[PDB]
Amino acid sequence: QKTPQIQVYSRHPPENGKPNILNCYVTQFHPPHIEIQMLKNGKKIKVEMSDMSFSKDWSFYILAHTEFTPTETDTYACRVKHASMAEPKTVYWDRDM
Amino acid sequence: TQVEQSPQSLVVRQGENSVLQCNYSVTPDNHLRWFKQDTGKGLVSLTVLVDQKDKTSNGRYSATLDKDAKHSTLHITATLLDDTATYICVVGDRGSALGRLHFGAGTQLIVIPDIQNPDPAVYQLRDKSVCLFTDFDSQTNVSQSKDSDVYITDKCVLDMRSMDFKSNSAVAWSNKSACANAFNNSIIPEDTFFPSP
Amino acid sequence: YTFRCLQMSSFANRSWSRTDSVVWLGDLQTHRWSNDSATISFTKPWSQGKLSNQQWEKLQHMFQVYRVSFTRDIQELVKMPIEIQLSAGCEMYASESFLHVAFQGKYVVRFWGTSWQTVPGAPSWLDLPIKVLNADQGTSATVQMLLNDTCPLFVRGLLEAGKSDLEKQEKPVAWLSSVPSSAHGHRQLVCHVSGFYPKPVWVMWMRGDQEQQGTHRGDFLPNADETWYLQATLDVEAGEEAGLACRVKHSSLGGQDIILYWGLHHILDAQKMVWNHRHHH
Amino acid sequence: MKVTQMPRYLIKRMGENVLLECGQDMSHETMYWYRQDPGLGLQLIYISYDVDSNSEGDIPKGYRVSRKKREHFSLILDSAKTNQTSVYFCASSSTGLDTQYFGPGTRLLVLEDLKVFPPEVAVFEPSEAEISHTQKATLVCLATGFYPDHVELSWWVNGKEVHSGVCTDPQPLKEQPALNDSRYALSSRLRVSATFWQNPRNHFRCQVQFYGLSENDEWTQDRAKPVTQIVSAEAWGRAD
Ligand SMILES: CCCCCCCCCCCCCCCCCCCCCCCCCC(=O)N[C@@H](CO[C@H]1O[C@H](CO)[C@H](O)[C@H](O)[C@H]1O)[C@H](O)[C@H](O)CCCCCCCCCCCCCC
Ligand SMILES: *[C@@H]1O[C@H](CO)[C@@H](O[C@@H]2O[C@H](CO)[C@@H](O)[C@H](O)[C@H]2NC(C)=O)[C@H](O)[C@H]1NC(C)=O
Ligand SMILES: *[C@@H]1O[C@H](CO)[C@@H](O)[C@H](O)[C@H]1NC(C)=O
Ligand SMILES: *[C@@H]1O[C@H](CO)[C@@H](O)[C@H](O)[C@H]1NC(C)=O
Repeated sequence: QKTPQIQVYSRHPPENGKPNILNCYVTQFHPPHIEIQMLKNGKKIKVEMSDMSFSKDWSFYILAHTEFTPTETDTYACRVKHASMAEPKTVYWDRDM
Repeated sequence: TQVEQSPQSLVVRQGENSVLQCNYSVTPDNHLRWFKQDTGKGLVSLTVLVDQKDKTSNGRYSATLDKDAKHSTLHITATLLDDTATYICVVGDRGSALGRLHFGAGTQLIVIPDIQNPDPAVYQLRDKSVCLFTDFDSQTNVSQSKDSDVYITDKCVLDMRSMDFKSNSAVAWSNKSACANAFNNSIIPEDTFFPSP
Repeated sequence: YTFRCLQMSSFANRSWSRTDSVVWLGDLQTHRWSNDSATISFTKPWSQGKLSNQQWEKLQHMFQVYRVSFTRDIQELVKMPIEIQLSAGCEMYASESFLHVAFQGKYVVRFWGTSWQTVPGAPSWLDLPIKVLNADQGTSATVQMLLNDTCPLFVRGLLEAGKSDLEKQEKPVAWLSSVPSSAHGHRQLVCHVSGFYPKPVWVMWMRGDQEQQGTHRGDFLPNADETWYLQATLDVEAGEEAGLACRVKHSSLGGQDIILYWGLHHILDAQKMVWNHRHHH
Repeated sequence: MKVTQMPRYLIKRMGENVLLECGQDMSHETMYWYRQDPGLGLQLIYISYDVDSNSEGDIPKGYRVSRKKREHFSLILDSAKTNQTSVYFCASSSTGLDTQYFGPGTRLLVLEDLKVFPPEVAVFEPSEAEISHTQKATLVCLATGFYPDHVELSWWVNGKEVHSGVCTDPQPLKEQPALNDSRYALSSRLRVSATFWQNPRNHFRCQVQFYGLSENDEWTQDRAKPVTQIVSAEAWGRAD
């Protein structure tokens, strides 16, 4: 059992009002049974998924992305369920990070 | 059923050659084994075939395998009497113990001895008596009883070793109130000796 | 170039299993094989390499028999929740191939020479399942053929057919931002580089002449459209940002690097990404 | 070498523990348990890859198995059912593609009740007409009214067993073809030279070994316990 790493980052420079793609990259987890969600203001978003893969250290990774429009008030976050965790982890998008 | 054997039974004259067929659907098809099973006995392996186009030999037994046609032939050259058995074709879908083995129903090969001087006769032997149809040729089939109270066994070859003499014989008996007609369900040779009691 | 065929197999219980696999050439995916699917899917026009239609279908059938077989075989070896990972492919130069197997996230078995071996530090209960497995001389022969021959011959065809998509150039686009450093009175500058291909990149913080030794190169994070993202961070003492620049070198640019100075272009860009800072970190 | 399998014949009552043993000395890893049924073919019950490492065959229901030693492989039926009446075969092989060796088999009969009969044997003396005509003399043996057909028939001449001139029926005959519990009949023939039969000093004996009930089986019937026994019939040669 390995706990997932979650990383959320936009495809293009954030511009309030202009459409963008948000990426939620999940890595370093085991088993490969994972449920990934993307949230706008704490609510479910159609979110596309890449084929699951793994790297040289045998750790798994998958990329989830959706089309979103950044605002100064609208919150965005990735929510992930995995056997390693008792409660699902939420990681909010922080453009400055 | 993924393995089919052809024909079901085969009657051959002692000393002749016989040809047995095996066809299968098994995939993947790793190997084909031929087995010999005598009555009351276990199976004994004759040969194992592995290649795409394979030919093997074991004395009087030889076999071929065409994995494209998914078809094998077992050849028996100059058949002895001890070749009377059921012949079992087995296909494995793995090259190791992990494999599933598919067993065919089997071909029954019945080898009949050439008897040089047929001398067909029906004898009475001993208030209990028994009828004995004997010395008939191997081409003759002994029919079963159509009567509830009459019992008839099949033909049977015995070898008087010191004489180089082989003979067929069947037995019949009843509880009815006549051997002369005991075997009339069979095709009785025109010159069968029926001695009067 | 490293060519990888990656298999992922889940065995929940005796009656539940699935195996999905993927195939990489460098950092580009060429094939997908979903457990839902009977056929291997191309994920590029050139995923057939230089093989003919039938030449491909011959190889596909070979794999179709494998997947069914692997599934049934593994469940037998079990007797002597299961995750199994297979990494098979070759590295091009002459070439060198490999077949590594992992069990419950741990590398335990490789195919080497003519048969399966356990790797040092492998659990000993594998010995029987491996003894059984090495008995299958047919599998041994087709594997040796894939590893020694088919893989090199195939990959040399993929490279030639994929020449174009491998040599492509996509320009990076950088932008700046910063966050509170965990150290009092410090701030961490962040240089965002995104959308570049191929993977190799040079990103540094500068005071004109000097490369800032505190520059921390981040991990490569992927984009959905097969381009890359990377950020270099710098921890400055608050007030020392002025005079700093983020310098980006990349093959798509000519010699014309991206330099981003902290402070007009930066001013307008920061005015375009203001927010209320919830839930910042 | 061969493959061992004991016992040869077994009669059990419904819902009894049945232990079928098996052995091989080739030190093979892989061992098998099959059952063979009229026309149906061999069906795998259980396989074993080595010690304490077994796997269910195609039809495991009602059967468990054991292998604590490499040389043995026991098939256990916890409570026997009438449909578990079959011939059971053991088998062994290497882990690879080598020969598969089979044992001789175990005829298992499972019954609702045991109300099973021993054979009655009779010898029939050569026809005088056959002696005159062929200069040969045929003794016919007749085993009647036995259940099950778990019998071994042998001809004994002057206290030694003979094989030349002998032929026993390959299959028994159903006395009542319609009934499924029908008793069986079996005939055998010994053929000698007329002079040999005409010798009064010659003793001929037909012997039927019958495998039936063990002395630990339950039995309360007026008739005697149909145990494992030899039933014989004799005839002397005749000068006249
Ligand atoms: C590999 C590189 C080749 C490059 C070229 C291809 C590029 C195209 C892209 C393809 C995308 C497909 C996804 C790739 C999947 C990952 C690759 C993994 C490679 C595995 C190859 C397996 C060899 C295939 C042989 C096979 O089907 N074996 C079958 C059938 O064989 C049967 O049929 C054959 C004929 O059809 C023969 O007669 C044989 O004797 C008979 O037994 C056989 O049943 C094998 O057991 C299959 C499994 C083998 C892998 C076992 C892994 C060992 C590690 C397990 C240990 C874990 C511990 C256990 C709890
Ligand atoms: C494929 O290459 C391997 C080597 O990577 C060959 O397998 C054996 O290599 C081992 C060393 O790992 C030697 O001990 C053996 O002598 C080699 N096997 C034999 C008997 O040839 C293998 O032969 C190659 N397979 C081919 C050409 O199909
Ligand atoms: C086994 O497979 C899955 C677990 O992911 C589950 O849906 C199924 O119910 C399981 N079966 C059982 C209960 O053994
Ligand atoms: C994976 O695919 C195979 C055959 O296509 C199927 O039998 C199996 O159920 C699938 N696994 C799952 C859980 O979808």
